[PDB]
Amino acid sequence: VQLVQSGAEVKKPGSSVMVSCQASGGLLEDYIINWVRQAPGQGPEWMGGIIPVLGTVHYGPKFQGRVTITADESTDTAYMELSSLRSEDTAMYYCATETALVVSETYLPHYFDNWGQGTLVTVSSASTKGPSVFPLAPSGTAALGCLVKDYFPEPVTVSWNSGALTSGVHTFPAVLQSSGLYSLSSVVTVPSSSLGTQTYICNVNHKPSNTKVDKRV
Amino acid sequence: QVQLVQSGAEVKKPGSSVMVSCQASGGLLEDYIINWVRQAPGQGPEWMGGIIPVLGTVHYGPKFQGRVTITADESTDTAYMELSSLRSEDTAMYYCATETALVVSETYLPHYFDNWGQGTLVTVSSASTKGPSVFPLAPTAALGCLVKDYFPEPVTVSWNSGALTSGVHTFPAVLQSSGLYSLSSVVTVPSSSLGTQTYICNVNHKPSNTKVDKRVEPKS
Amino acid sequence: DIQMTQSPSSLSAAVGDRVTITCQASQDIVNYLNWYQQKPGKAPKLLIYVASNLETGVPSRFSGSGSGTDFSLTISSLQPEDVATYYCQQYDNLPLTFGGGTKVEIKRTVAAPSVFIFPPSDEQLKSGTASVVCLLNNFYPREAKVQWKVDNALQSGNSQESVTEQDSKDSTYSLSSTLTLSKADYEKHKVYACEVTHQGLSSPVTKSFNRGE
Amino acid sequence: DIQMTQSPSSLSAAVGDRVTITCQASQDIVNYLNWYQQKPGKAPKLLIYVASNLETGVPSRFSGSGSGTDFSLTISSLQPEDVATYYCQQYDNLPLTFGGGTKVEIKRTVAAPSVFIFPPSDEQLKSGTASVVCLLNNFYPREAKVQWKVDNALQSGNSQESVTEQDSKDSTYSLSSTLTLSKADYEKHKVYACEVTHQGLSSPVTKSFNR
Amino acid sequence: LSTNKAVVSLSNGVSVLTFKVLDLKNYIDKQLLPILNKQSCSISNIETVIEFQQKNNRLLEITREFSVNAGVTTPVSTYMLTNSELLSLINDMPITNDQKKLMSNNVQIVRQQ
Amino acid sequence: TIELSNIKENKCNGTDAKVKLIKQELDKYKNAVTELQLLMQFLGFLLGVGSAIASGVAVCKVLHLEGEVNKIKSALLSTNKAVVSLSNGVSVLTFKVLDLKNYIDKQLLPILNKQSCSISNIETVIEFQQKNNRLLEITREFSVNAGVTTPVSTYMLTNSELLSLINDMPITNDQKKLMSNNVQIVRQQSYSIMCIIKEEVLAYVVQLPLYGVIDTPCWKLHTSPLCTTNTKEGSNICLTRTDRGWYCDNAGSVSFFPQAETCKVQSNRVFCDTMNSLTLPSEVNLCNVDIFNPKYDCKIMTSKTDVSSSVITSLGAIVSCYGKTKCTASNKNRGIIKTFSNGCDYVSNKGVDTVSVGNT
Ligand SMILES: *[C@@H]1O[C@H](CO)[C@@H](O[C@@H]2O[C@H](CO)[C@@H](O[C@@H]3O[C@H](CO[C@H]4O[C@H](CO[C@H]5O[C@H](CO)[C@@H](O)[C@H](O)[C@@H]5O[C@H]5O[C@H](CO)[C@@H](O)[C@H](O)[C@@H]5O)[C@@H](O)[C@H](O[C@H]5O[C@H](CO)[C@@H](O)[C@H](O)[C@@H]5O[C@H]5O[C@H](CO)[C@@H](O)[C@H](O)[C@@H]5O)[C@@H]4O)[C@@H](O)[C@H](O[C@H]4O[C@H](CO)[C@@H](O)[C@H](O)[C@@H]4O[C@H]4O[C@H](CO)[C@@H](O)[C@H](O)[C@@H]4O[C@H]4O[C@H](CO)[C@@H](O)[C@H](O)[C@@H]4O)[C@@H]3O)[C@H](O)[C@H]2NC(C)=O)[C@H](O)[C@H]1NC(C)=O
Ligand SMILES: [Cl-]
Repeated sequence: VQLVQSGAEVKKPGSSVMVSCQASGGLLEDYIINWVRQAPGQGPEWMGGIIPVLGTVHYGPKFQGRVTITADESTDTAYMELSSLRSEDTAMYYCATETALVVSETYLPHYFDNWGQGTLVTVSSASTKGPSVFPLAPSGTAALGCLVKDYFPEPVTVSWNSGALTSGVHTFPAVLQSSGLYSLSSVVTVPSSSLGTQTYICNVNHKPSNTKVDKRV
Repeated sequence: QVQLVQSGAEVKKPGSSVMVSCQASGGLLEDYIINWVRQAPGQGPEWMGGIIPVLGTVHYGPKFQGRVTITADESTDTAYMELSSLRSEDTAMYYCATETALVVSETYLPHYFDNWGQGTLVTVSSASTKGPSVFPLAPTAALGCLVKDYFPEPVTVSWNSGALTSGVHTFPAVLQSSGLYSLSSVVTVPSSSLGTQTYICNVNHKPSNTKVDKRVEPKS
Repeated sequence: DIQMTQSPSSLSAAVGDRVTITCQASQDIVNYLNWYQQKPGKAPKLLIYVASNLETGVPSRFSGSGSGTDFSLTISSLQPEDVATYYCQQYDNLPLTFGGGTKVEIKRTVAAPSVFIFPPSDEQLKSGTASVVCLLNNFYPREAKVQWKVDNALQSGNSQESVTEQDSKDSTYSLSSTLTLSKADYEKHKVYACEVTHQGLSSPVTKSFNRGE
Repeated sequence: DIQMTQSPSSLSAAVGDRVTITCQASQDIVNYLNWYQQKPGKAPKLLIYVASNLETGVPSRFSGSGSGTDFSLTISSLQPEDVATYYCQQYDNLPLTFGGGTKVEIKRTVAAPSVFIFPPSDEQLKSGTASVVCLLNNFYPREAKVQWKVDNALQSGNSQESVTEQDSKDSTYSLSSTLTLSKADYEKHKVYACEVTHQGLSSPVTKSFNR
Repeated sequence: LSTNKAVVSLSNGVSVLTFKVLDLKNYIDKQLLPILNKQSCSISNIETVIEFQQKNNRLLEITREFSVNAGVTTPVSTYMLTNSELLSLINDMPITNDQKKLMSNNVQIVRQQ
Repeated sequence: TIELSNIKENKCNGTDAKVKLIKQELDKYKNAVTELQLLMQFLGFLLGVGSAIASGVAVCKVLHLEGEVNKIKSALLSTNKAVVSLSNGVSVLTFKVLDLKNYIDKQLLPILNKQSCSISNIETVIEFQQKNNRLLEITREFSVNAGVTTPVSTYMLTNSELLSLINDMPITNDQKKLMSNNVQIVRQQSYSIMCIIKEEVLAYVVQLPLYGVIDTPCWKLHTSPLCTTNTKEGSNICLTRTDRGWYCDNAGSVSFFPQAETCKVQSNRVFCDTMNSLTLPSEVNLCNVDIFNPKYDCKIMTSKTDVSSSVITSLGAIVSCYGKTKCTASNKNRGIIKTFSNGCDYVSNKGVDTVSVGNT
């Protein structure tokens, strides 16, 4: 069973955000569904959990009254609402389950054995803006790549030849520029003998702004 | 690693009886449940019965009871199965198969089959036994031989007395309208070896006690 | 007797797929159930005994499950050498019964057949019959068609075709079709051909020969 | 809340060494303690539950021990792919809490960086900005220095560098530096070079190009 | 043979409820002894021995009770008749619904008598 | 109290040897919990009749009152031993002897759930059988004893738990010492009364005897028939003291226990129960020095039945030998050493090992 969460997005300070989590291939009745967030440079933090088979919900003391956890058994989607967003809330929000097949009435969450991919919610007044993609043309072993510049918010993903090139890729962490936008680089090392007969294309995906660009380099 | 070695395949006329033997090599019959399981063409296997010498017990299936006798001759480690009043439905592969029976209770019954014989192909038919005639299929290249007009099954075929194995294809026998079986054995071979390497197909037809070694070559 | 109902009757799955077979009894047999694997022409092999115990030396990708009346055999990562017929077998009471069998076929990429034709022997002609053989060698899928054509006359119902079982290491088939005629009618015609259609060839392949040479 | 104090905060050990990590709770949590492995950028993976039980498919080299208030995580033979941050987590009572984490880094032999420079694209320059990237590829140790040189004048503070985490298959680092200027100032100079100093190279390697 | 509970008519004419409460014969003959012989008289699964020790345990404890009581015990212990079996016996007895409810709510007293 | 956990959904399928044992063991626990819930839905003739467990049962009724379990349950939250003030005002020792809730909720079910109702470590199933076993035997005892047992078995109260009960009871140090060195007797004089399975807790009341009279002098009176020794068969007369039994000094009077079999003697200490006693003046002892004394009317019965018998005393044997019955006393090394004449005679246990009266 795979847990597939909603996409990353930017939220204005003071508003509320809802993250979804689709349990695929099974029922929500069979799990404890927890929500665990992780701010930049910190460990994970348990926000709460729902035990749909018991009709029980638990929220961490630090979060109760501005978090709502629901489990929609008609679409096998659990949801996590977080109201009154501020700068401390910029974080990676993880949906994480524990199998709860033999349950007691007093059963509580214990661990997180199955995780979603995470939804990076960035709280900022800045507007969403897509990136421009530029080749890094070449001129032992050689290296080429493309630069993804001037996007907000994070994250951006990138694949080469639709995922065909994997050995030797290096995708760097984004650096915050003075303009307030992030930039990031992706390089790959390749034998010099295939520079003329093989084509290398990087597919950049920035879902928050709904921009997919296939640039041939 | 007891080996179960059964008697040869044979044809029996309708109405008579057949005895299949099963030679246990490496152990005593007292130590096993000895079962007989047959398989008719295109059907699953069928449990016929079992004997438990350590208990002195014999068990037969309802479908066969009254025309099957299973005996265990403990002096030679040979199991026997007599099947009387043969009919066309009885044409089948008869397998001897044992179950280890060291710690045995009374009321112990056969449960599974963990070691099998090779099988004895009994054909119930009025036709006389007849050996095959073998004809070449003269020629990356392909060659083979056609094994035509034999009864009953089975026929086996090997190339160069077992030296040539990679690339041989021996087809299931097909029944001709005449009532006799024919069969083909082909092998794919590099075209460059047609002149320096000899290709012999070794046909063995035990039911008629005829084994035929046919050498093929590219005619003229 | 206790009837064992096995499902499905046949299935085709790609190498590495997860495959499950079902066995049901006509009545409760607790877990007194065995599984056997039979490759064509060979004895059955015991895979599972007492519903769930794996026989020694069988790869762990095989598993047995069930109790009562419903049983299953699960293959976690199907491999080419697993092409065979599977039988469940109960022993809760006598007589011992087997299921109907589940034929497992491997689905692989399409491979075109290599087509070869063989003229009848001069020795066979002397006995008064002539067998003309056409061979399709190491192909997939199973479905192929061979119709004999004498000169240009389509031959109907004067042939018998035989197919090998799926090869244990590369999952391909082979097929021979034999065209049988009398000596009188064989020397009556000149050019013999077998035309073969299959999903691996762009245009139908014909192999022929002339009875002159 | 129950606070988990994890020690040490970071450690460096050679491939094949035996490594032990500690977690201590502010109160008794019996053996109600789990361990997680988080590699950079990915969700955590559960390694140990109820103090000592190994998750399926997790290498046998992992083990967990402890009870009461003091617990430990032991790796019997450290391997390169284990570069990650590990967290302990209690569930004796709610809220579930995590430790602060322990980052595990691999100590290996020195490997020199492969140094590559890229000029700005013809497509990018038209948009009004010029980014020149210099790359140090597969080097060790972590500490490296990239100093720009435009013509022959050393440039200070008009660039930003980003460094990857330790690569999971060979335990080397990579670093890229991006020098951003306006198009007007880019066409003011001609030949651009980046000279790189590091512990894996005997002499500083400079890579350059003509515009 | 087919069920664990049956009504039998005896030779003298009285019909008496019957009840198969433990089938150790079939456990040994079809599940344990076959497992045992197959793996060269050795068992590779610790769970198999415990399952047998559990099935056998009741038969052993019944023997302890008749061995100390000279074959007549009172009250009827839970090893002789488990609570579910006794509730099934009362429920299948040819008695009133007022009687069944009484016996079923007071099985502890039904044991003692 | 034993704390239990409610098991809602036992959704485990799969006939796997390791899986089956936990599922069957869990059904044992659930059935035992359910089974317990269905359970709630001469001169002896002069003595009075009491209600042995009226005191313990009365405490049990208080536990059925609203919120009474929550006081107990909250007082035993942090420790296994707390003094609880009940609604009626009575202070009662409480004692959590087995915590199955936390074991099942926090240690077993997570391990069980993790591998899809499969357990890859045989040690976890056994540890559960050990944990579960005590609750199973408590249920087993209460189901054949109709919810009130005696003696208090080691399943109801382990040896160490009972010693802890004694050390925390509101009794003398002399009293604690007495109970602690004789736990086998304390059990035998105790009742265990099953009470409630409410909230997530099973509670039973253990009713322990408190010994308010210790170390006063006691004596046992043995009596036997005394008859004439006439030669004519039926010309004989008989006379027996009936006041046989135990006597203990107690609060200026003497407690008399007619049925001496209800008293247990350990070495030189006599454990008796005052509910089986009559309260007599100290002058009852005069019947031993002068049966015709004027201060107490000594009790006797009269008969014409001159049958031979023997009464084994603490230090010897009284022999009533009449008619043609052969009565002798023997040594292990010498055989018969005394033949009794007709009348009531006595032998000490010094030179004598056996006494034979008739075929006895
Ligand atoms: C013991 O016990 C235990 C406890 O109790 C258990 O466990 C369990 O079990 C169960 C069973 O029973 C399970 O359950 C589950 O359920 C669910 C349900 O749902 C619903 O719906 C459906 C549909 O679905 C959809 O939707 C949802 C929402 O709501 C979501 O979530 C999902 O995902 C989906 O979606 C998708 O898909 C679709 C398609 O259609 C589309 O449309 C969309 O769009 C998307 O795409 C339905 O189906 C259902 O219904 C049904 O059912 C019923 C009963 O059952 C019936 O009656 C009906 O009719 C139906 O049926 C039908 O169908 C079938 C087929 O299916 C057929 O055959 C029939 O005949 C009919 O027709 C419901 O209502 C669900 O979801 C699930 O499923 C799963 O599973 C199964 C088996 O089990 C299978 O078959 C399937 O396939 C699935 O699986 C999956 O997943 C997995 C994970 O891992 C994987 O692996 C696989 O492969 C698969 O995958 C696939 O898919 C996916 C998606 O989904 C993708 O992604 C991929 O790629 C592929 O393709 C189930 O059923 C539960 O879960 C469990 N739990 C646990 C924890 O485990 C057990 O079982 C017992 N045992 C014994 C022996 O007893
Ligand atoms: Cl409860």
